[PDB]
Amino acid sequence: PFRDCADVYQAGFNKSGIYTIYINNMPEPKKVFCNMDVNGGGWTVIQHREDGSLDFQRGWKEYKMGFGNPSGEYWLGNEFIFAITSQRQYMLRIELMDWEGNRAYSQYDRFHIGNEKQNYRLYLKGHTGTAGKQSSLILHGADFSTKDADNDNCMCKCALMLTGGWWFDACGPSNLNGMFYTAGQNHGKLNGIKWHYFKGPSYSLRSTTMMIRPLDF
Ligand SMILES: [Ca+2]
Repeated sequence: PFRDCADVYQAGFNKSGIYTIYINNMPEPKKVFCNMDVNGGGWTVIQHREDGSLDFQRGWKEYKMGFGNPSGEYWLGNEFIFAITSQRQYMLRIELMDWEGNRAYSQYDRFHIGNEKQNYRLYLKGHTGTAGKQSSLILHGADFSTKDADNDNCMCKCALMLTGGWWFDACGPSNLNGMFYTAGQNHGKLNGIKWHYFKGPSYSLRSTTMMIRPLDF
């Protein structure tokens, strides 16, 4: 029973696309995009953005259950992210592109997130890549927050200032779920789709993909 796109790959489907996966302890299947091209393939996409067609200003429940479509932009849903990352040890890669043709990535040796009663707190270790030398996600641990669930480390409400659902600190150095600003708009925006150690706190990115695979791939 395919638990993730790593399984899908090892069974010989080497072509990127929509696949269905059967996550342990989850009542129903789930479609995901599998990227089979990137490291040596194997990647379950957990979020993707590229055109702004999908709105990321959603509440806790939509963040939990997922929204959008794996043929385009989407958020896989926290409950599923937790569930997949409970099945084994996963690593996380984050593909990013700016408006001038540049591609960069961040990678994490180890990723998982807590369950809902842990506010889906992020845990990460082992940052490398070309999207900056420091990690733009906090490594040390942050809750997940959205407009209706204020779980950040700030006295202010970060999801309200920056939009979207994210592991905000006192809003920290990233928000890949902010507002999508188009070509030539990407400049001077404070609540865009940002990764501070790549392009900075006021650049809005052209495109993001967050994906996971097991260490033993
Ligand atoms: Ca707060």
